Amino acid sequence: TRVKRGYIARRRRKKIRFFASSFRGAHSRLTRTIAQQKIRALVSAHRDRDRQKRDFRRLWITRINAAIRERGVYYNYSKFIHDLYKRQLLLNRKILAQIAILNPNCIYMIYNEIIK
Amino acid sequence: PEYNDIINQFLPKKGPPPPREEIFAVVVIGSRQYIVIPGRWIYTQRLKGATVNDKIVLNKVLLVGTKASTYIGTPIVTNAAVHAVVEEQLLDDKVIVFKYKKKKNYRRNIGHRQPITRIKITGITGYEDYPAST
Amino acid sequence: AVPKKRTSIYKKRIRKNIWKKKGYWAALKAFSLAKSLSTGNS
Amino acid sequence: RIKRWERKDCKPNSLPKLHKRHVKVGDTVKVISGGEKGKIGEISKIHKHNSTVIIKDLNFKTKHVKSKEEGEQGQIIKIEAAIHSSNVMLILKEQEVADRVGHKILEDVRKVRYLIKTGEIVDTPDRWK
Amino acid sequence: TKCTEEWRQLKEAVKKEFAIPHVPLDQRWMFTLEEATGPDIWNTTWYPKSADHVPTDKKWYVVDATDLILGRMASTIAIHIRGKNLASYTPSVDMGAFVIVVNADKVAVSGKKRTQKLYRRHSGRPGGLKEETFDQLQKRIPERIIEHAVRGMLPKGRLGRYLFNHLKVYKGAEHPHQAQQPIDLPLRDKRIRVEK
Amino acid sequence: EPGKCDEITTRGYSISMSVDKARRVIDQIRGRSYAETLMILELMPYRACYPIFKLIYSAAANASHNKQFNKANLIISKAEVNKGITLKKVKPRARGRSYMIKRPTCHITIVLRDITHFDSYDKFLESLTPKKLIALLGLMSTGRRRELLCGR
RNA sequence: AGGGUGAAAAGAACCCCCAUCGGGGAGUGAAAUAGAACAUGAAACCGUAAGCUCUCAAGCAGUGGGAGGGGGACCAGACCC
RNA sequence: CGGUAGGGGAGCGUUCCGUGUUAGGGAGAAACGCGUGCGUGAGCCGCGUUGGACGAAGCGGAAGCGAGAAUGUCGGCUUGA
Repeated sequence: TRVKRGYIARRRRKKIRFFASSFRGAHSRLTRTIAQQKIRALVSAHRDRDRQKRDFRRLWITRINAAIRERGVYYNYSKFIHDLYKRQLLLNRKILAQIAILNPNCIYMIYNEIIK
Repeated sequence: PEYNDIINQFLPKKGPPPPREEIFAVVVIGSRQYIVIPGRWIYTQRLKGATVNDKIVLNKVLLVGTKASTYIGTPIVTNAAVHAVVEEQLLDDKVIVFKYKKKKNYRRNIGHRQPITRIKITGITGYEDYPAST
Repeated sequence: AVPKKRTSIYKKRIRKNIWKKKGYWAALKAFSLAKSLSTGNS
Repeated sequence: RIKRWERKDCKPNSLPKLHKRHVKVGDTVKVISGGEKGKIGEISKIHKHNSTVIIKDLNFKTKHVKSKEEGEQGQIIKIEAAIHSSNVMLILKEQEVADRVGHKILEDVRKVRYLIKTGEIVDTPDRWK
Repeated sequence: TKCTEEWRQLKEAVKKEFAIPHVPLDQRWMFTLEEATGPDIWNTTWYPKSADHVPTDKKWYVVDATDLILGRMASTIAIHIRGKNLASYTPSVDMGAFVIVVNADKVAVSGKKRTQKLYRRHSGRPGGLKEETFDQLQKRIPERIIEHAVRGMLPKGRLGRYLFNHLKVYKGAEHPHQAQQPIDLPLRDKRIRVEK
Repeated sequence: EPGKCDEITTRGYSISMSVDKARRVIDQIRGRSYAETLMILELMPYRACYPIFKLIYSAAANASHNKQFNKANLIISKAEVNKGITLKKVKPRARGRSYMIKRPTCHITIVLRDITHFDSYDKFLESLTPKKLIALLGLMSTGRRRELLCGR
């Protein structure tokens, strides 16, 4: 019972190639190099999904800081966050920063009535 | 007449897509905040116990807004409770998790489709509390 | 002496296209002569 | 092409092999199978090694005969073709019916090929008896 | 050519107009929600559309650098070029203002920096390192001193070059950008002006 | 559909001629007048031209006989040169080692094209944009409209 | 080392380019996107055509974010380049 | 519930056999190339084009049964040009 391989090889290497078919140069069209590269692509994806969570937060913090410094001359992000928790107020950084963009009136309003 | 007809039939023109109440809120669901406005849908974590078509009220509304917006002193405004309807509980698009280590023959590939839920917001119940906005 | 890798692709295209442009120049010149062939030349 | 593998199978003693066959040349036959079904003709030439007979005027087949010698037109000669014995069958022309052939020993010493269904003899044509 | 060109342009205008009428685009000021209600701007972090940040609409600033601190000024300048100034910040794009510096040759520096500080450029040769002092260079080309201090604080990379151009240093007091009405620059620091 | 009868694919092939040396010549005549092309190919300084010239003239004669349209109308639309069937001689070299030299071949193809077949239809669409003459529900706007197919 | 035109050679009369080779019409055939280098015809490699896009850039070439542009004879906050 | 050597458990496919000269198939099988289905994965499953006759399951069985590395090996085709 001789068993030729035939079908089973490139039916998977097509699927391997389906990933890399946006890649630039040799990486897109060379079997074993595609196989080497796909892995690395997936690894960089998995790695950067966790970088995502901290990096968006880090952007938001900068946005909020930039927004809040335009009020009083000496008022600053660090103080602002502790002033939120002093009054018991569970707005997360995403919302705060995005309202700071899309409706600065509302940040003015939150800033006004947190101080007292 | 004919001039106004055929062209009108072929290339159209758009109307202001709905009435809209235009009064936004900020809800907390799966330990995760969302700006939420009525007549409008959202994706969330799969709500354990929720049916396919089944209306619900979200009682964690940390903010409301309009012409005269209204923050919160504590958490939740007080008796404000957002009114919504569950649509469907389909799974998310596949995220490929891939463990890899260099040279150790340790390639380990594993998909993951997190179950989510689609919900449609019907209306914000009015606040009647702490009017800010100057 | 010897090449370290192959140029492989894209670079070889860039190299060949200039050579084909040599051909283009010759074509222009040969086109110009055909009008000279028509009428006069004494 | 001629095709190299597909030729007369030589025996051990350098001679091609042949098939007994129900049919002979001085014979009228109806076609059972193929494109020309039901048509009634005669056998003319008979290729033994293939089991293929040649019926006169039946396999109507065009041929573009190119001019052999001079600068002239040639012409499209519509010729016959071969046809396999299994497809043809032996017609009576009394009841005008097909058959399946069988042998019998007659009072006249010779052995002959009668039919089934109006079992009438088919053995007094060509060289003859 | 002419016939087919005009006809093509008549179609290009119409197809341009067909899309311009498909979903519309604000500026800043604004209120959270509107009668757009297309893709979710609200639960997806803001990212600027080119329609916003065009180079004409950008603010301007002027710094008179006389009797100042070189580094302390430069940090604020860098900030105001980046856009960390503005709430609408984005690391990937420049949404920051311009800066104009005047009396760059009268900028001040603490300690014994007027002699001891060296500015080095290396030609790119086996010999040529050329090293000259703060004051020696200031006598010749004072523009650099501010310019060099600023470029060191801007993010080096494809963007770093583009948004460097926005700095405009000058030798003297007067500047040729009266057309733009460049306003005065705000200055977070106590040490920023020199003791005198 | 947009053409189909605006052409005749004469494909003279197995020409004993390297593909790159054929692409020197054929890259110049991709989209020219046929008259002009012939004037070029006889004066050009290349071995490459002769078999190309033969195929251009054969293609144009073919077009004039078979489909019966004017040689003064037509142009060279798609010229294309592909790899043929390679032959391999094994030549000797110094010191006993041996290397191959190849006799390369080619497959040349030329698609000619009449300018003015679908001109009656195209010149009629000098009619300016907001027109939509809705006669047969949509009808025959099938003649290289060229600029857009924005028909949503 | 070098098998597989078709069921049947029906293997292309005639016309055109033309010294040949070969090609396009015609004709045969179920099919000639089966023409003898002929059956299914993958990859590398070589092109041709269309959509976007690089000439102050620095790059194991991907990945997360995504400006601006383009769609698919099927009206999507959806999807693809 | 990190994991190299390494041990244990649970699977997917490959060709062939029993069931089966099964139904499914010249109103289109095997193949070949594409999928805005599915699965933890190996893989599965529907599609109408090219293709022109083979041949799924399910329950079982057996191996010339899975490849990227061997200065592997045979064939093709590059680079240097």
